Amino acid sequence: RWIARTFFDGPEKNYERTMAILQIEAEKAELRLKELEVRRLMRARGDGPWFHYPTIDKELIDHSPKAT
Amino acid sequence: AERVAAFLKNVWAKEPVLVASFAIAGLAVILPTLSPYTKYSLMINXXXXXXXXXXXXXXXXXXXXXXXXXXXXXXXXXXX
Repeated sequence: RWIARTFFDGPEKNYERTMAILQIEAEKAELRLKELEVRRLMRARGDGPWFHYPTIDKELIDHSPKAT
Repeated sequence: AERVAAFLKNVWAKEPVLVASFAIAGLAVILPTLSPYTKYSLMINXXXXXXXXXXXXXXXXXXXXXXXXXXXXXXXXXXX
């Protein structure tokens, strides 16, 4: 009982805790698997703003020339 | 003067062609900015049409008329 105080965390700790660490771990694992799933799609088809190659130009010239 | 009067007459005595290399080239840079005559040369340069003229379709527009002589458009008349 003396060893339980100021030397031990207790059974309440690491049961309420660790599950909190697992809750962050579950979020870290699912989003990393989602990142592997998103990059597998975004690289194959140019749909989103990920792995997009730069284009030539947006605007260059529109004025009237001396063309035929 | 310490070098204005001293290091000028020495340059005339020792290689005076070097005086011409700095003075004439110096006047080539300073004078174009000072003279109020460069504005006229830019006016005629833009006025000279190398390419064919283009007609714009007008729908309520000012400062534009027919191809005949009329008080419209730019048409530079700087010194005839």
